[PDB]
Amino acid sequence: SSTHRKFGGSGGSPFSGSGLSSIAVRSGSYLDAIIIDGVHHGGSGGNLSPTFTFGSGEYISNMTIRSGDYIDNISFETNMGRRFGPYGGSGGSANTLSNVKVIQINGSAGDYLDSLDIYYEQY
Ligand SMILES: OC[C@H]1O[C@H](OC[C@H]2O[C@H](OC[C@H]3O[C@H](O)[C@@H](O)[C@@H](O[C@H]4O[C@H](CO)[C@@H](O)[C@H](O)[C@@H]4O[C@H]4O[C@H](CO)[C@@H](O)[C@H](O)[C@@H]4O[C@H]4O[C@H](CO)[C@@H](O)[C@H](O)[C@@H]4O)[C@@H]3O)[C@@H](O)[C@@H](O[C@H]3O[C@H](CO)[C@@H](O)[C@H](O)[C@@H]3O[C@H]3O[C@H](CO)[C@@H](O)[C@H](O)[C@@H]3O)[C@@H]2O)[C@@H](O)[C@@H](O)[C@@H]1O
Repeated sequence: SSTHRKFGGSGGSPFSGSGLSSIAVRSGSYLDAIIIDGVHHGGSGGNLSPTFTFGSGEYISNMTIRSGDYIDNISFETNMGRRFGPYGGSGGSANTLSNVKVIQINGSAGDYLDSLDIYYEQY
């Protein structure tokens, strides 16, 4: 079994992540875009982060999202102890997925990343 949780506001066009082989973001004050398996969701503002490429057997085990009307910030840790971020600003409020396995990242995006809808197993 698994579950999901949504973060952020009501704007943007919905998207579905197509896998969890790599993640990058564009960010400034907010998350301008999330780039999942090379596929860009969001706008062209901000600056491009390095790409995080998951190794064999590697998955997101902890993730913190700051959000308000948009996604402000993302950070994550993997089951191999590697970290991504934080990227973004210090606005919004923080919520965390703790001791999980992320299986799919969906969301909604326009000029910014408005929302994330994270599907995961809770351990
Ligand atoms: O970057 C790509 C582009 O960048 C450019 O910048 C243009 C960018 O500009 C315009 O928006 C910027 C900015 O303008 C105003 O100041 C506000 O509208 C502002 O929005 C805030 O304030 C309004 C008014 O209160 C709220 O309704 C908003 O929800 C938002 O509110 C948060 O932030 C406020 C300021 O801090 C706080 O007071 C609020 O309390 C609230 O704060 C909460 O949330 C924060 C974020 O999570 C958090 O930090 C806080 O702690 C707190 O929790 C706005 O950002 C604008 O032109 C915009 O365009 C969009 O709207 C137009 C007109 O309707 C559309 O034509 C356009 O397609 C855009 O809409 C799409 O994108 C939206 C975002 O993804 C999406 O929601 C929407 O559905 C559409 O898909 C724009 O992108 C330019 O240089 C440009 O060239 C460019 O391409």
